Amino acid sequence: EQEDVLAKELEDVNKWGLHVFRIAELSGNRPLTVIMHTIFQERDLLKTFKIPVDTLITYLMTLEDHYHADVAYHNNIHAADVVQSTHVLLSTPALEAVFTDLEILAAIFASAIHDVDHPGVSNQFLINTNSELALMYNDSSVLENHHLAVGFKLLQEENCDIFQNLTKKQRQSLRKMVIDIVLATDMSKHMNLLADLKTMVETKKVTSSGVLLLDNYSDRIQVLQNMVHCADLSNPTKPLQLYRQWTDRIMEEFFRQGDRERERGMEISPMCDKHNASVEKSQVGFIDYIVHPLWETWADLVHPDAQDILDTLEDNREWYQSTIP
Amino acid sequence: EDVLAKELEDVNKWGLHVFRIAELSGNRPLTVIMHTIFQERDLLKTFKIPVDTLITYLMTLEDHYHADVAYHNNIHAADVVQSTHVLLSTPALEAVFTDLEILAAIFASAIHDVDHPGVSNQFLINTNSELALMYNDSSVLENHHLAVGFKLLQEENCDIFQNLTKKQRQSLRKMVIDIVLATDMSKHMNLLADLKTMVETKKVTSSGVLLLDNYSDRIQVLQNMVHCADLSNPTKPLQLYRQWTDRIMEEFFRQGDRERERGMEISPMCDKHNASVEKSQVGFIDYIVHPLWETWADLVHPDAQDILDTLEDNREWYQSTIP
Ligand SMILES: COc1cc2c(cc1OC)CN(C=O)CC2
Ligand SMILES: COc1cc2c(cc1OC)CN(C=O)CC2
Ligand SMILES: [Mg+2]
Ligand SMILES: [Mg+2]
Ligand SMILES: [Mg+2]
Ligand SMILES: [Mg+2]
Ligand SMILES: [Zn+2]
Ligand SMILES: [Zn+2]
Repeated sequence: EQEDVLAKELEDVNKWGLHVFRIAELSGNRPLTVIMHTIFQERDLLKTFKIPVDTLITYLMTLEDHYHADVAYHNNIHAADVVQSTHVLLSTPALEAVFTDLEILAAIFASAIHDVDHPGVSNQFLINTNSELALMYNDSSVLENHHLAVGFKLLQEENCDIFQNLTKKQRQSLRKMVIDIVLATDMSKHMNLLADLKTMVETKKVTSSGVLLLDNYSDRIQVLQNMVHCADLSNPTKPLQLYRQWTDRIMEEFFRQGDRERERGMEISPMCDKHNASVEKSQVGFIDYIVHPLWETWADLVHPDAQDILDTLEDNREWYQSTIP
Repeated sequence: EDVLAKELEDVNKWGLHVFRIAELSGNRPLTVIMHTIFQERDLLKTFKIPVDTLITYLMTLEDHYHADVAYHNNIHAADVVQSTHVLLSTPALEAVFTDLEILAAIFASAIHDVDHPGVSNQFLINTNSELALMYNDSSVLENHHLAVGFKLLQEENCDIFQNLTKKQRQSLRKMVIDIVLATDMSKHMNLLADLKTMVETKKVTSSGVLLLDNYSDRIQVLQNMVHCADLSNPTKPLQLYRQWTDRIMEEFFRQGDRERERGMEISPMCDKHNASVEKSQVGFIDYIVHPLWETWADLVHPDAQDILDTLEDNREWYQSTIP
């Protein structure tokens, strides 16, 4: 049965390298719904937060429908992958018993919504084309503000309020944390976020049990922001057969954007010109300047928990580099 | 219309009779004052703005201020525009700001509260309003004022920036966004701290004229300038100030009536059954308005002395009405 194979694959939800594309096919293009449901059951979140199962499924299906099935990368498979990757990172030994159930819920929910309704073009493209989204959001974290607004507005649809049984203080705290986490996925914030994560590593405090000591909102939210940003930038850290599929998809999405820019007489964005592209050099640069600086720092924060992930990233960088000469 | 022209001769003076202008212009103070200031600064010729486009945009903008909101309406907008216009001419700021920067501060002032509903950001957040959902609880009103002010340029014959280059338009847009977002009072303390740092390190010519080399410093001055203009009511002649106080208290009390009817906790200064209007003005001057204007006066010393003098006289008067 197709459902038996799906269930088998979902037994890997605690593992880096889950067969997320296979789950997308086996679930009938519902990877985000089935992975979120499995994660909520694995973490006992429905019981903890009194979430009716039918409300959870109804919301997840509606949220998943608001990802664009015609966008090659920023679709429901990406959202499911970022959810599952955040779920693995939350389980790292260095964070055991660090975060509350509400903080865990915020990080997972933020991951699920963090790209919803993405049109497959960048913030800079939306700004430069005078788009309605950029007009609404004053050119500032245009997509990320939109993803938050859609993700929260869908909670108001019929039988979609998965937070119906949280206290008012819980809903207020969860909303603020989710906003802070999704806004941190704007790449224009990456350098300052990484700089701050490095300062935390250099000053980090560990408890008598060996777990990170985070004793104020600023430190707790910074870790959760960088956790979801690492999940969002995790593709080059995955087994190569998954990483190559993510690269094929982001290139397709970029090339389609660059076709729009070329037609409009605009300068083509970096990496978006299918007639002057070096996919492999672009991956090596992405890893060297963005992905490895981030993941090496996260690995230092939770050291040695993420050593195998870092090792895979480094192997994948070597593999892409080897395809150049 | 001849009396209206006589009043507009004071457009370069602190204490313009803005309420008289509102009445004499048929409730078009924002349009007539903006047009006057644009003519006075030669901005139409400088930026090739067709006069019909300017007037059409101004009237559309002014129509999107609510006539039933007692304070945050077109008269307040016109007042902030004209106040910014005066502050831009401070002698100590001579040679600081380009024409594009001047255009940006004046346009920002004109749009800075457009479509204001007469309730605060906190109210909009606590009522789970559509605006707060759109803007993720962050500078909710101010993001909305910007979005409306810019969207209206797309109406028929409304694009007053049509003859700017794409680069000029992009620079103006960024400066206007940075200025209007700085009018959110949640940013007041950080803005004031940065203005103080700028005072402590200020460089001037031998004539006492401010030298601001970097864009970060210049936009901070323009942010503080429009913020001072937005907070200028207690620095105006007392007859004007008392009308502004009556208006903000009416708007606050109406917010409090909505909060009471909803069963919400009533916001500070918003409970008409437990208010002390005069004590609130003295506290607002002592903790917000005078620290800000004293710092501005230091930046432009001694050019703001008469404004600061009025504020101090008005504080003493309001204090004297407390038994
Ligand atoms: C150069 O390769 C990549 C670049 C980027 C992404 C993924 C990539 O490869 C898998 C993800 N992003 C989404 O906007 C940021 C840019
Ligand atoms: C206590 O008196 C005032 C308070 C406030 C304003 C004006 C006042 O008097 C004229 C203007 N504001 C609009 O949001 C901030 C609060
Ligand atoms: Mg297997
Ligand atoms: Mg869809
Ligand atoms: Mg994103
Ligand atoms: Mg305002
Ligand atoms: Zn993403
Ligand atoms: Zn205002």
